[PDB]
Formats: sequence, structure tokens, C-alpha cells
Amino acid sequence: AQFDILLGTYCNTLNFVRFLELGLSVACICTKFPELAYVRDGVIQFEVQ
Amino acid sequence: AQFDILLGTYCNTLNFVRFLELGLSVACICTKFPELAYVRDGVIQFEVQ
Repeated sequence: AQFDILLGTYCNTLNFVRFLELGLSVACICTKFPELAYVRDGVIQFEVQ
Repeated sequence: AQFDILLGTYCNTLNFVRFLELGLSVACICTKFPELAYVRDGVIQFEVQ
């Protein structure tokens, strides 16, 4: 009465990372812009006295 | 008179150990299996992403 037995399957669950909860999120100012593919150039100006 | 005397017999008893009460029992997950001599090959499985 020889027989093979399966004793169980183990599968891990991935943990998802949100960017805001990282400490690196304080080094940038994120902002959404859907029409970014149409942008030729983008100008940002400074006036320092 | 000239008698001989026996001044007592000393006998010790054993100290029984159980495997679970040892701290080594934490490193295994014991399970009874009466039909173990009939097992030809047992397998475990993993699915890791």
C-alpha cells in the first residue's frame, strides 16, 4: 500500500509600497499634469534682488 | 555475640525528560503520522513571487 502524500503548499503575499509614506517624498513637490506629452518646453523664472 | 550489620541500601531514581518542555522543541513542528512506513515519497511545494 505504498502511496505519495502532499503536505501543503506555501505562497507568500507581496507588500505594496506607497511613495508618500517613504521619507524620500519630502524631497519633491509632486503634481499631476495630464497634458504633459504635448509640452515642448517649460519655463520657470526667478527674480532675486 | 560477634554479629555483622547492614547499614542501609541506597538506590536512586531517574529524572525523566520530555522533548516538548525543552527549549529545542521550538525549532520543529511535530505531528503524529501512523501510516508513515507506507509513504514512498512526500513532497512540499512553494509558490513565491
